[PDB]
Amino acid sequence: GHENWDHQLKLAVAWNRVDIARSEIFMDEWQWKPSDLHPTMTAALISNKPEFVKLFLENGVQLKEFVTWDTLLYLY
Amino acid sequence: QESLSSWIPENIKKKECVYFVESSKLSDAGKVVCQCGYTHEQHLEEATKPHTFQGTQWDPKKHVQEMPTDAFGDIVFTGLSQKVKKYVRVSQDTPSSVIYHLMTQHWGLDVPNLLISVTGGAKNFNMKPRLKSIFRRGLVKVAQTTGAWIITGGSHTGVMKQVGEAVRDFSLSSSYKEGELITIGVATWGTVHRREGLIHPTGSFPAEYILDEDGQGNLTCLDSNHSHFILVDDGTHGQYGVEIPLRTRLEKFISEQTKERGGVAIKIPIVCVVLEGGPGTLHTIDNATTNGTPCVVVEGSGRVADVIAQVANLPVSDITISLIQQKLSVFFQEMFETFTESRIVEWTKKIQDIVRRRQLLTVFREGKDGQQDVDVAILQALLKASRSQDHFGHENWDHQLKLAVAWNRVDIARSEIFMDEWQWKPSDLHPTMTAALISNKPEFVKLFLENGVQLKEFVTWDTLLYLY
Amino acid sequence: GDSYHVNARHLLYPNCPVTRFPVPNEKVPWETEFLIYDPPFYTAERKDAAAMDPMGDTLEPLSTIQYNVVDGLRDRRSFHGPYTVQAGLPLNPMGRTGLRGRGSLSCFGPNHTLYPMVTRWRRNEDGAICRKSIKKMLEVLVVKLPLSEHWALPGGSREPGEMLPRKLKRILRQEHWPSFENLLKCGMEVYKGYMDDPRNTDNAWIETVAVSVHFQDQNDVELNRLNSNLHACDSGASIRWQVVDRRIPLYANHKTLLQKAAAEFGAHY
Repeated sequence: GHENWDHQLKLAVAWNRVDIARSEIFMDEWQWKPSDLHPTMTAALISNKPEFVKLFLENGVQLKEFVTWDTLLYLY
Repeated sequence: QESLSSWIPENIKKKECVYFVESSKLSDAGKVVCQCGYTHEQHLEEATKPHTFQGTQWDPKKHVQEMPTDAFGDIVFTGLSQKVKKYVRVSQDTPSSVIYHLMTQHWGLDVPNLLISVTGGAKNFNMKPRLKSIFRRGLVKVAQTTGAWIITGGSHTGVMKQVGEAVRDFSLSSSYKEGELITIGVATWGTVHRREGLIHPTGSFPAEYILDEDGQGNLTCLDSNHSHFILVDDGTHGQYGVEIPLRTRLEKFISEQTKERGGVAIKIPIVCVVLEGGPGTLHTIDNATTNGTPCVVVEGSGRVADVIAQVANLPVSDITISLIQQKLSVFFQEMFETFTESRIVEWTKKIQDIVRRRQLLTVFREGKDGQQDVDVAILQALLKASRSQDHFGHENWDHQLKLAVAWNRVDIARSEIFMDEWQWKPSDLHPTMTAALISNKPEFVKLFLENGVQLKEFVTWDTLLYLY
Repeated sequence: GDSYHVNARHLLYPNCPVTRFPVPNEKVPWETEFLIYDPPFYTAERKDAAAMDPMGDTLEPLSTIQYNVVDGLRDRRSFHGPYTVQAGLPLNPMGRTGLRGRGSLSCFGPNHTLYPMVTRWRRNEDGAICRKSIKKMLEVLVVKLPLSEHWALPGGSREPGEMLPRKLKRILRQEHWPSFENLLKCGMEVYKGYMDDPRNTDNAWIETVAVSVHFQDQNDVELNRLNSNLHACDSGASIRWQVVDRRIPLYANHKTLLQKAAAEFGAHY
């Protein structure tokens, strides 16, 4: 499956740098859908890295569709 | 909004089959298929009747009928955006004036200054990144600053994908007038994947449409970045190419309307730009440039574009069939064995007839020479094609100036219209100056004053009364 | 990029702490002169036992079975051709392996095994075949062993003839229905002959048969009863269907069979 593409993104967000992810992870050849970004966005939101939040918003994640009840309870 | 939902089914029709003639070839799990096999045991949603005749080989001229349209309205993609996109289903043959009256009045689009018809290969492909960024930036630049329509197939594959990508990049920018980029998409209603959720009569103004790549058969799904959708319908499920005989008629009808602003009036110019392409795209290029429309090909990233890019400078009759045979074998190299020798004679004839007319055809020459940007290449190609058009007198030079002032940009006019070779006298600028004065463009006023128009000689009594 | 058995030439023979001789790409075949070739003779400790050939020390004249011919219960004859014999020992028909002896294999020469593959199309929710950019998708049934760390094809050593499916699938399929799938085992073949493997010495190598039973209709027929012949949990971890891809996580040389299998149907890669 395509879990390797999720794994590369988790690696790029575990390191702090964002130039790699916009440089070659989000180049092409994945056809990701924005529901498949909701885990790592959470990890980008807790550890206070706003650059990855801006990058995920530029690839179109919907904040109204993202903040559920349980995700909010987990964030608190 | 209620007037639109009244007006649309009163004017536009759709097609449907009424006669069940079960076809021989069983479909992929769709063995009940009556030569259209749409959704029943029959190719029908009507009375499955003998229809007083067992007419075998159900002719579409004899079988299908027209009815009012039940599929119009507005759409929104489930979970990809929040904007709404208008869409309609039309029949195979509606008069283009009806569609034009729909697009101007009810959807609320102004008359465009330019009509760009991008075409290319349906299959997916890739290109170099520098060429990709240059092409995307130039296309969004010219379509934003000109006030132009972009018309193409509205499917998710191929060239039709990539242009939509460029539009999404403008949605990343969204500096001012986000509704300026208006792209329409013409697609076949029969080959749309999850289209069954759209069919709701009397208006479907919220219409959630999901999509899934690879969760579909030979039929395809729509693109998501296009702004309006027109789905032509014949009444056939598995058929391609029904969109082509309406798209050309619509383009030729739009390219004859006259837009009048200020004092001046022009006819809307039309250009076609091609990408990677295939076999039929070359025939489409030839059929377009026979009528006098210009054409701009892109050097690089072409299974059929790079052929014309390489052969563009060799003279006529220098091209031989062995030359095109080795070019086809080096560039295609996959279907190149599959091509017969009875069609490369056809392709020599077509390419000789294309490169014969050195005026309308224009290669891009990416990077090497004349590679300022994409937009100035398209505009220079359009002006060069309008220049070589025949004329009794110097009214063509007036026409190029009226075209350059209808578009907002002034760099073109000072760049090449006022270069040399006209010997204009300043009394021949008084109409367009008026049109530059009403629509509040001071740059053209400064340019006309630099070429020496006398304001004391310009403002008559009647010109003043017309200005008020 | 000459096609040599690079998995057999791979250093450090499995589960036995010995190395093989360095055999470069020039001196692989027997026709090439290679003077410094000193392969250490190594066999398994359980290679001198029962059923399997006791020729681990075959300098003794105990090596007396018929070569390139069916010598009774051991059909010691290659699918590729008549293998040459030196000192009563077979030489590898593809080239030098850098290690002499019986290895962990059963008998000398070839060791005939059988690899069946079950192929079906990949359906969507509606029931049409899914597609790549041009080609289609194929689904194969694959077994994960609990102590292998690799998904592998359900094929075993062909120590019996028609119970070699059962020898592969005693843990997998059934016992009663295993005769029924054995009737269904008469299908189409893809490849037969020498197979690369890290357990290849200069004397004992592996040859196989690749039969390919295919399911055209994805509703019932053989597909429902083969799913109904699931007596799966006997001595294995898990079995499941799996979509074909180049990045299919599998055992190494099994993917060479599938790259030859998709050509017989036109899948993607």
